[PDB]
Amino acid sequence: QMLIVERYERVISYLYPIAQSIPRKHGVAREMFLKCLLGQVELFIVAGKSNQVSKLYAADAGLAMLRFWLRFLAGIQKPHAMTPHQVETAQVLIAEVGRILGSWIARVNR
Amino acid sequence: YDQMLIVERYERVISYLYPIAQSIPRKHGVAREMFLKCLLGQVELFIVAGKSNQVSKLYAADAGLAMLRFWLRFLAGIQKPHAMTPHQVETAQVLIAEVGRILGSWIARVN
Amino acid sequence: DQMLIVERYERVISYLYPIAQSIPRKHGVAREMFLKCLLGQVELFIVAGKSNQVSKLYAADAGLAMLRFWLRFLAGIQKPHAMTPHQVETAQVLIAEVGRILGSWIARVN
Amino acid sequence: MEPIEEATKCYDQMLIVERYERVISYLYPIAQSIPRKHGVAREMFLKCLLGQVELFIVAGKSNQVSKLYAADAGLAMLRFWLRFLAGIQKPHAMTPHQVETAQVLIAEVGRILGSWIARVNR
Amino acid sequence: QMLIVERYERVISYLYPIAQSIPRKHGVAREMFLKCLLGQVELFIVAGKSNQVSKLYAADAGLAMLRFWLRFLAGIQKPHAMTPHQVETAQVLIAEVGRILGSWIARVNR
Amino acid sequence: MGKRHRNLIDQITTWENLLDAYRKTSHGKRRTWGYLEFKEYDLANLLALQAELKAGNYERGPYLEFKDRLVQHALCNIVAPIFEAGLLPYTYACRPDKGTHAGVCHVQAELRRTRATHFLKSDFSKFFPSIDRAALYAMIDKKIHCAATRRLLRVVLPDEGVGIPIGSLTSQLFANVYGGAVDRLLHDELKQRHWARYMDDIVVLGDDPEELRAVFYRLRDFASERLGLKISHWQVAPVSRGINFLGYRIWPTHKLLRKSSVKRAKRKVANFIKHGEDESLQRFLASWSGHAQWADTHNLFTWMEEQYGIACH
RNA sequence: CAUGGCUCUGCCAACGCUACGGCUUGGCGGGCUGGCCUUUCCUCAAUAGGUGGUCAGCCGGUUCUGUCCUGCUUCGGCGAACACGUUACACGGUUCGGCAAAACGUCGAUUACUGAAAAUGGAAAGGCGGGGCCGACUU
RNA sequence: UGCCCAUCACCUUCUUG
RNA sequence: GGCAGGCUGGG
Repeated sequence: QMLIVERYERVISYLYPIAQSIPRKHGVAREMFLKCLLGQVELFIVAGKSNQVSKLYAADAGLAMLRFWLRFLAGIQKPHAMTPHQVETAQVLIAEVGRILGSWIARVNR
Repeated sequence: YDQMLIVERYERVISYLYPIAQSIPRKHGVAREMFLKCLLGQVELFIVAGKSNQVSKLYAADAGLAMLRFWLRFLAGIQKPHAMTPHQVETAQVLIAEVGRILGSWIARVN
Repeated sequence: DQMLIVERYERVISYLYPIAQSIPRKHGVAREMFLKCLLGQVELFIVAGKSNQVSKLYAADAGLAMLRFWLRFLAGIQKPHAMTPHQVETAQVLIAEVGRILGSWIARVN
Repeated sequence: MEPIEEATKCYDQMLIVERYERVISYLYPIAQSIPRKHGVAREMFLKCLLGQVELFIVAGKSNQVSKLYAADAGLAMLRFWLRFLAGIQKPHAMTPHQVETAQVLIAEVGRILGSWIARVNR
Repeated sequence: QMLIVERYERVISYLYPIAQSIPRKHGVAREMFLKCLLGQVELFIVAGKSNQVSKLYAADAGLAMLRFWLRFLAGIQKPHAMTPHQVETAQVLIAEVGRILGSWIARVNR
Repeated sequence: MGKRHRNLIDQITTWENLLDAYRKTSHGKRRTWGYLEFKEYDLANLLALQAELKAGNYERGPYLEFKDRLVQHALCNIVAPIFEAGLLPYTYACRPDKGTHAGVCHVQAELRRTRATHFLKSDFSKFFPSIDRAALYAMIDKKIHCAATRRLLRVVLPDEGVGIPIGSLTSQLFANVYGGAVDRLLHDELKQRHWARYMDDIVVLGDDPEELRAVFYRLRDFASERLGLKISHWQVAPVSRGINFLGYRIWPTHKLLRKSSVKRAKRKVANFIKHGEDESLQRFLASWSGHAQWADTHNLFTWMEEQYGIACH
């Protein structure tokens, strides 16, 4: 869309530094987290153009994956990369883009 | 429930396998990257299934769990540094089985 | 037509690819993902042209938007400065040119 | 005890994968020996080799014939990779005994995929 | 038409040696070129297991994307331009596969 | 080993064994629904089998499943060597380092070493469908002594009926035991020092073809009243007809294959499989399982069950 | 290979890009992917065993097939269906002794014994085997 | 059955870099 | 196991 992406940019802007703090060791987890984070923007964007609701739920799945990545980086990534606070702040930002995605889902399935 | 439970049970798989999958030498780094993409990305398969309550997406969740078990099998024979030692595949397989159980129940609940 | 968009996008790549190779290793996933968005958007234009469904022209637009995103993202990505704001501007001009052609093409199909 | 059941227990996917596991078990050692160079070819070969399992399994679990054909497409691509790793890869990669060996294994997986495609097609 | 793969496999046999050559520096471009080159086999293979015109156009796009890669790899700078010959002497090979793809597209279309 | 063997369910359910059992069960059966459904989660399957067996909650599914053949293999990895050691040298059936061949050689040899003059060659009844499964478990029980291995043996083969299920790794070892009785009524009692049993057939070279005929009568009377196997394909031939033991008629001079029957059956089965006629094959199988219940065709019956996965019952 | 890694440094350069810091990228070191990343080699080659088909030597090879078939008897036999002398008719050591102590087996024995109970203790003596042993000669 | 070829597990030294 | 049909030779 446009507003979802601008709100998701804030998620990336928060999480990319967190994602770039993930140590070498967890570099593939990092690469994979960054590909989820920076590449969900693609998921949002592609829905923005092609409005078929199929494309909008994939954006939600990616955020849920992004939410998973927060969980993962906070704890499972063994030097729990994302601190719980960072998870908390990130989840707030993801939640904001979650809200907009939800509203957008709802606008489409009227 | 369902998606939330499956993912929390699958998180235990990831929590077990991610360390194993980070240990896979770079030599086995496609196998590793592909294992990690299967492991951490089955979470996406679970996530998608709960977003949809479409039995196909939970069979795709099953397919991913199946692929993950392939990965356990594979990283065990992975010629050198066999990522998952026999023990790690017993442990992991048990965890994935627990996630398998929940996926099965969820597939059934949808059926 | 695919040929025009790609030749104009080749200017983005010829501009952005050098810049996207300068995106620091520290931002290597972002870099590699930007490069894959940049070269690889060529594929999304070509696929849009080597056929017609208008859904593949929207995917070309989504890719440009991901590419525009990548410009905005990499500009002010961190301390390892990846893309200068000017480059996002200069690149944004080139992407805008391919954006215009994509828009006209979407319209001509519609 | 009753073995841990997967859902959509598909024999063909289970067999095909197990048999294909022998392709991987053959080829992965000789993917992982393609030198440092031809690392991208190797990574792409390994993604084709190790990633065909997902094609079968996604094929196995989601009984939609679309995925089997795309597992046949993948088996076909894997055959290319043998062809490729044998011929076009330049140090060596795969000795022609290994393509001969690998092609047999992929042929076995080819057989099972074919039978599976057929049984679904009816 | 599976002479397509066997005529494309000489594009690969020509381009792979020099895509290998594409230095680490241009590594995404290479990885993406190699994924375009060696992955068009998959595009052809999928086309020949389906004989649905959509997959035949995707094969064309990949040859089209492969053509892009030649032109791109041309102005990749430094010693490592796919030398103009090789672009030319691979554009010939890709053109041969292009001809066969075109005939195949036509055979299916009519 | 000092007799007793009073803790085998500890070794049967060792991972180290329930894996050997797993690898042995999957050997060849790696294209079967059972292996492939088990292999999925297979050291989790073996962890819930180990811990079914280690609890005494193993309950055989009906006639076998993969786990069932795995439980059998995990028994018969710890049970087998404590029975197959009490199996006199000259029993040549389903043991290790003492296969078929070694018997067609022992027999020949024991007809050369002590050249002999005459010989008996019996061939018990439907050994497996005739095994007391009851005086078998008075031999599977003078050696197990571990009251849990014993209860796993008794799931894997119930201590009733009259029919060891043909083609079970358990049967094999067990019938080479509920047969070894007759080996230990030949070699122990009867002081027959030259013989060879491959499950049912107990070649018994002699020298007084009248003594072998005695030996045989004594063997039949024993194995019919103690063991419930009614010998019939018996002869007391001079060593000259050739001892049709283990597919090779082994007279001192060379030993030529017998087969034709096996081969005919092997082919018949194989054909039936690749004819889609796997239901008239059960009829044929039942038939040939009668013609061969007399003969020592157990390893052959296991072999055919391993090749085509064909439960003849 | 312990993968054209490194979000990885030092150095030095320069495609380039700079927010003028750098970065990038290339050298160029070094560190780094498990002992010390030897081992574990993944290759391949290669020794000895199994499983099927075949040469008892230029007509067979090789399975796919279609079929066919497993007795008889005169009581001595015969047959087992051209791997055809069903056996390159000669041995693998299926060899020869010497043994059989031990270990092994088995039985004695889940007995004696211990202990309320053999209870997932527990023999032995002995007896019986050869499966074991020692030479010779060959393998 | 001995002469060997399919073929299956091994036993390696071989270096697969 | 054998007969026949193939298939692969024969000089």
